[PDB]
Order: sequence, then structure tokens, then C-alpha cells
Amino acid sequence: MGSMERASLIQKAKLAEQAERYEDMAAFMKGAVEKGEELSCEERNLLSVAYKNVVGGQRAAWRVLSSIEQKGPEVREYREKVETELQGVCDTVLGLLDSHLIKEAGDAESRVFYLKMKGDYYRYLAEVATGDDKKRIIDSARSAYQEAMDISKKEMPPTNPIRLGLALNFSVFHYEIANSPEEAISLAKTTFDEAMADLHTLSEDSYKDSTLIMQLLRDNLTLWT
Amino acid sequence: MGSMERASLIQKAKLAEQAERYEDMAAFMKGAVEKGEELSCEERNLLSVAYKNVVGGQRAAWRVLSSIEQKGPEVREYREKVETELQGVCDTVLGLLDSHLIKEAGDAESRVFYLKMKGDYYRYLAEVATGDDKKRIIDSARSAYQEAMDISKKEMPPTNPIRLGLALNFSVFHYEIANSPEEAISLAKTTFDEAMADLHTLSEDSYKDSTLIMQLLRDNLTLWT
Amino acid sequence: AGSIPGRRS
Amino acid sequence: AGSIPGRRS
Ligand SMILES: *Cc1ccc(S(=O)(=O)N2CCOc3ccccc32)cc1
Ligand SMILES: *Cc1ccc(S(=O)(=O)N2CCOc3ccccc32)cc1
Ligand SMILES: [Cl-]
Ligand SMILES: [Cl-]
Ligand SMILES: [Cl-]
Ligand SMILES: [Cl-]
Ligand SMILES: [Mg+2]
Ligand SMILES: [Mg+2]
Repeated sequence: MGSMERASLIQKAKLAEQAERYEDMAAFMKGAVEKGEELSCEERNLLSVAYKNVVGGQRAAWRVLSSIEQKGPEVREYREKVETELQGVCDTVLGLLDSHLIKEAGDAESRVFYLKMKGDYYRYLAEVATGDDKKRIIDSARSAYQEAMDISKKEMPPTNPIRLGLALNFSVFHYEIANSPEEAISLAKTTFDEAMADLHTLSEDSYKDSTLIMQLLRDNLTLWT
Repeated sequence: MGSMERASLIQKAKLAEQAERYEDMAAFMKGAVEKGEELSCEERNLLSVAYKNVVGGQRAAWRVLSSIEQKGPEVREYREKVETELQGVCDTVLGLLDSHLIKEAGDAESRVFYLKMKGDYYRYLAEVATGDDKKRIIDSARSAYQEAMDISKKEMPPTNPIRLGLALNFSVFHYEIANSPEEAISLAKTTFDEAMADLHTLSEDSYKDSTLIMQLLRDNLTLWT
Repeated sequence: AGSIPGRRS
Repeated sequence: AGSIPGRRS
């Protein structure tokens, strides 16, 4: 995408989302990141939406194939093919974050957003990991989420949607990856309760955003308890 | 896919469908066709399912982008990119049919199936065509559907699901491509009525198949009248 | 108008 | 359990 203008890549990412062409969307946003400039709030969301949808489809396919495999070499070979593709996309996202989105992100909102992404893509790698580096992958996810949590608690109100989504995802990490269901439940409960107590400060539109994510926390708590 | 066994390609196409990985499915089935052997009934369905789903998603995206365009150069450029990809997939399918599925298909069921596909992929090309060859593309679709119709009327009962689906699709061609809504309505009505009169000959499972497609014909008639 | 689906569903 | 969606929808 080196020959396309940054603004054109952003415009085409928005069109790709409208057309539900998420692989294209991700390629346009990778090109935009590689222009070397920082991303605005809206642009960060385009980047996340694109890759979350691409990897989300790969994860769903990997889960279908892994179930069939658990129940000739073809099933294993094809699960491995999908797994390698998934790992490649995660590595690409992590590479964008490391070169050089995180290091240039100084504001709490941007830095937390990117560290949350870093935790998420290591978590997706951990979902399929089985080898000698699996513990290190889990710890890489944990470390990214923890740094994001530390910044968010110092710099953002408890209703901030990025802070809430980070806590939501880190709680999923604890439950599904780290074998720490009590930590997952504790984090979700404390996050929900501290957000509830801060809703009185919010406008109608901010209230809607914060309560939407609070409901996602509650949905998980209902499933886990 | 030249190094993968035919049977493994077929097995992986089935897995890809279960995982909703239709691009993979199409690539596996292209590899299977390129082994040079004829396809069984089940294998013909795998080929059609794979490419119908791939091109169906491209068509939906092209329609979103074409609507935005009708309402800088970026929208046109991106619509053109999706259009070229769509044309490439249609050309690939038509190439498989021409080399050499149709020429080796002697039984009415296989030959009608492939000629129906040929009509469909020329119809998809016609949906996006605007240049000097647009009339020829439309006529190529018409000619393929017509040959399939002629064989089906001589060799298949009026309830045969391939005969019914062919008539359904040719009726859509008349309405949406050829600007012949009366021909579309006449074909759908006569097809429906002749199938109705033959249902008494069918088993429960065949009855279910034929009535399902009859309902699709009726749905179109209700929309068109 | 609808054309034939890939599968009965 | 659910993680954050890409968009509010
Ligand atoms: C990680 C994260 C968290 C929130 C947001 S957002 O922009 O505020 N937004 C989009 C994602 O899903 C949402 C659900 C409910 C409220 C707001 C959002 C972005 C990234
Ligand atoms: C073109 C065509 C027509 C029918 C069939 S099928 O195998 O009989 N089948 C699969 C496709 O959708 C259907 C709907 C209702 C009944 C049967 C089918 C395959 C290709
Ligand atoms: Cl494979
Ligand atoms: Cl900065
Ligand atoms: Cl483009
Ligand atoms: Cl033959
Ligand atoms: Mg420039
Ligand atoms: Mg062989």
C-alpha cells in the first residue's frame, strides 16, 4: 500500500467496513499504520475493527476444525493450515504495535488502547499454543494487559469505555487462558461496581456507552457464577 | 493443489464448508477439478457451493460500493478493485467448465448442472458489465441456460431439482439481466405448474426437495406480480 | 428475486 | 464468555 495516500487508505478502510470486506479493511489499515504517523481515535478503532473481525473468523474456523479433530491426516493438516494463518495475522498486528504504535503513544487513551490490543493478540496466540513457548505467550498477554490496567487506573475514570473494555478482556484472559476464574470474577465485579458508582457524572451518550460494556461484564458474571 | 491427493482435496473442501471457509473450499475444489477426472453428484455440489458463496459475497460488496458511488476517486477505485476480483473468480469458474467439465459431461444430470453454472457465472459477469462486450456476455449466459433448458425438458421430469433450479435461475436472468419480465414470469409460472402436476409421482424426500424450489419460484412470482 | 441457494438450508 | 466487540452494535 506504499503508493497509496494515507487519507485514501483511511477512506477505503471505511468503505471496506461498509462492504463487510474485513481482509481488505485490515490491509488498508496496515498500510495506513505503515505511513509512520500516529493514529487518531477513529483510526485506532478502524485498525482494531479490521483485525478483530479477521482473526475472529479464523478463531471460529479453528474451533470448528479443532472439535472435529478431537472427535487420515487431512483434519489435522487443515487445522494446522488455519492455525498458521491465524498466527500470521496475530504476528502482523503485534508487529504494527511494536513498530511503532506503542512507543509513540503518550496519551493514556492511545497507550491503553494499544496495550489492550497487544494483550488480545497474545491471548489469541495463547488459544492455539501447545509448545515450548506457550507459557511465555500467556505471560506476554498478561504483561501487556497489566501495564494497560495500571495506566487506566491512574489516568482514566472508572466508566471510561476503553478502561471498561480492557477490564472485560483481561477478565476473559483470566477465565479462559490463565485458569484463574476467581480472578476473572473478582475483576469483572469490581470493575462493574466502580463504574456503577461513577455513572452519575456522565452525559446521556457517555452513560449509554458505559452501561453497554457494564452489561457485557454482567453477562460474563452470569455465565461464570 | 497439484501435490495433494484428489480424495484429500474433496475431504478438505467438506471441512472448509463446515468451517465456513469458502475461499479455501473453492481452492480445494478447483484443485480437485484440475485432477482431470469427472465429478460425482456430491462433488459437483461442493464445487457449486464453494464458488457460489465466494462470488455471492463479492456481489454483495460490489452492490454496497456501487450504491455509494452512485450517491475523490477512492469509491470508484475500490468498486473497480472488487469488480476485477469478482470477474477473476467468474473467469476461473468458466475456465473449469470449459476445461473440461462440460465436454466430458454426457449424462443429462451432469451436463445440465454445468451448463446452469455456466449461465450463472456469465450472469454474474453481466451484472457488472458496461463495455463493448456487455451484449455478448448477456448472450453467452442466455445460450448456456437455453442449452441446459433444452436438455432438461427432454431428459428430466418436471420436478427434478436441477431442472427446477435451472428454470428458477433462468427466470432471474430474464427479469434482472435481459429486461424481459414477462418471459421471467411466464417461465416461473409454467415451471411451477408443471412441477405441481408431477408431485404425485414422488417419495416424501423428493417431494420435499421439489416443493422447496417451487416455493422459491412462487416467492419470485409474488415479488414480480 | 432469489436464485437457487448452494444448500437446501 | 464475551470480549469487547469491534463496534457498539
Ligand atoms: C477496547 C475498546 C473499548 C471501547 C471502545 S469504544 O470506542 O468506546 N466502543 C467501540 C467498541 O465497542 C463498544 C461497546 C460499547 C461502548 C463503546 C464501544 C473501543 C475499544
Ligand atoms: C442448480 C441446483 C438445483 C438443485 C440442486 S440440489 O442438489 O437438489 N439442492 C441443493 C441446492 O439447493 C436445493 C434447494 C432445494 C432442494 C434441493 C437443493 C443443486 C443445484
Ligand atoms: Cl491443508
Ligand atoms: Cl506521541
Ligand atoms: Cl482500491
Ligand atoms: Cl463422461
Ligand atoms: Mg502523502
Ligand atoms: Mg492420486
